[PDB]
Amino acid sequence: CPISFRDCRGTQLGLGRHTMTPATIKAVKDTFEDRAYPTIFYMLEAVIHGNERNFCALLRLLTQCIRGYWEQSHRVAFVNNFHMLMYITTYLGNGELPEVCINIYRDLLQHVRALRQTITDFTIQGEGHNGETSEALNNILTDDTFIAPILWDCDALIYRDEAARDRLPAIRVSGRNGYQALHFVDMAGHNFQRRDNVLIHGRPVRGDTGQAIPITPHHDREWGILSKIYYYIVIPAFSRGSCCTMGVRYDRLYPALQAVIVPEIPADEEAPTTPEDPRHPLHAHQLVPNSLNVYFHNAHLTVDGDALLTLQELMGDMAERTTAILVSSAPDAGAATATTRNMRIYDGALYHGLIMMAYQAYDETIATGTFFYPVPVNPLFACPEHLASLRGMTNARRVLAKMVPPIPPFLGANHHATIRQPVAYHVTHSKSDFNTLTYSLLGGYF
Amino acid sequence: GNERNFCALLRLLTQCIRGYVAFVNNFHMLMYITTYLGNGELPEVCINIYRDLLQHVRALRQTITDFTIQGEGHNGETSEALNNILTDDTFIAP
Amino acid sequence: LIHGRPVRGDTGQAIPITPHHDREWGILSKIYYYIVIPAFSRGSCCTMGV
Amino acid sequence: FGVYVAEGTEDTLDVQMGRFMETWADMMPHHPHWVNEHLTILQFIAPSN
Repeated sequence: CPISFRDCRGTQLGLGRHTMTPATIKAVKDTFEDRAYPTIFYMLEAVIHGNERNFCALLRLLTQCIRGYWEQSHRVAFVNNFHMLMYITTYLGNGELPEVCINIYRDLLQHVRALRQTITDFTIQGEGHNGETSEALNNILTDDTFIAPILWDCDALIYRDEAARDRLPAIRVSGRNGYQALHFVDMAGHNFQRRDNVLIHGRPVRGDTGQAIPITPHHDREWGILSKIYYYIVIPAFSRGSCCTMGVRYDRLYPALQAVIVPEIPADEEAPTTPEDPRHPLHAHQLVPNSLNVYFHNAHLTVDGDALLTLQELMGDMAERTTAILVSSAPDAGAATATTRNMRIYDGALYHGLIMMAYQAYDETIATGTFFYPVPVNPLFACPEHLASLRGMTNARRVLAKMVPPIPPFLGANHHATIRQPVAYHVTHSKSDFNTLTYSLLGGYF
Repeated sequence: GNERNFCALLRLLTQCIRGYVAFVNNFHMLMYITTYLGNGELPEVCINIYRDLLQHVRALRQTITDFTIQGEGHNGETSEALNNILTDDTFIAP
Repeated sequence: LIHGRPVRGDTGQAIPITPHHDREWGILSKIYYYIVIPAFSRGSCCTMGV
Repeated sequence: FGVYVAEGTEDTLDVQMGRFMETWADMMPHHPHWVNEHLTILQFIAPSN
């Protein structure tokens, strides 16, 4: 399957369909090959771990942060996450943000929507068998069996294990089968060093937590479809396989989060805004070593005392610890026969994992491997560069890793998985455009 | 070219470059600048210039990478440096 | 020679000398020095001591 | 390396991946077959492969 063939077939597929403006594409570039992306953004992404309540709880700080980050290099941020940018679009649309960033987000999201529409178009509706929709029987991005690399609420798993019903499913979560998915974990039950197979589903905005209440998905069916298409298209579309996914360590992360140096402002006086005032949180007289304020000041971002106080409400809900999820399935009825039942497929994914843009190893501000440990599970997301963050990093491992993507067997062998090496080669070595590459990859996924 | 020395000049190096592109001469300071002096404290155009230069360098490194096959080493020496001097540790910068 | 004081490390006198950077340091520095710099100078720059 | 699938060992994935890392140091006895995808059609269809 020549690369030129893939590009041309994508070009045909993207004949009359939408494309991004040069502004958006150059912005997303400037973002991704910027190694100087401040890590505190990853920190807040991890701590909120895609909870809609968490997002709704931090309006002011988030808007001021994205503002100051953009009106300093015209670079957009937060791009990797699936469950924040659309949260911005849903909520941060009154007009408070600069029109350029929100327009970029709108353009990219409706482009993703048009990709979904394209997948709808080139299939025929009305052809179901054994309870499977034609959409799922044609493409893999629409089959709820296949999952995204990163999952933060078990709703996708709920869709998966309600969907197949004929494919024999098997889920391994640190050995023993099955999950429990206890939601809305507090301070009194943090247990960062917890070994059980429970899952953190989050706090639904409109509902009652309870204890015997059965788990409820936080979103609809096609939310997962958008997640899968976004992850498997746009990120490979721009990173060109440079990015990587990995886990975090809340046991050391959370303790660093309490350092708040907000001053007890005198009552009924206007809050300082410019950083030059010692009363301002960003000012040096309120700058103390080993604190969140210096973490921000490294990124040179102006923030207000109330926004920093908002973290005290933020710590209402905790995130327990990253884990590995292995899902196995049989081929669907489209390829179901007497000899392929045992002939199954497996896939590994990260729960509460996170993806960073470009590996960096040359900063004195933060030591190596302080918060994150590089755990990629994808031929697509191979990150031989990121492996330098791993403890006990040697030379032989690095030199041999350039020519093989290291994926642990408990996370999925390449041959038995969906994404194989050749498509990774294609996405990493096709240098034609970006919209064309998006369409080519999308067309591949049949 | 020592980062301990570099990380103590933030202020003065900021004002000098802001008043003045410069300091493009040797490797042992430009990428340090983009590593630490790289959050927009300076006028953004210079940051773009430095970023473009460094990404160009690593892109050429990618070029030298993909134009050889991997996994053939001898005498305990890596495959890729068997392609070019610029990739071989036996060679030294001037 | 002078190695320059390491940032994250311990001073010592008998403590063995340690590199300040990884292997990509050398290749990136070499590429930068021998390719873009001459292409920008065309042999107009010069190297000298202090 | 490309056919074997293991199970979670009830850990924080820190020790797991690290141990897998040194395990992968000597697990490779030769060049994996699925690495030379950079080859074009010709030498691919050549009888040597």
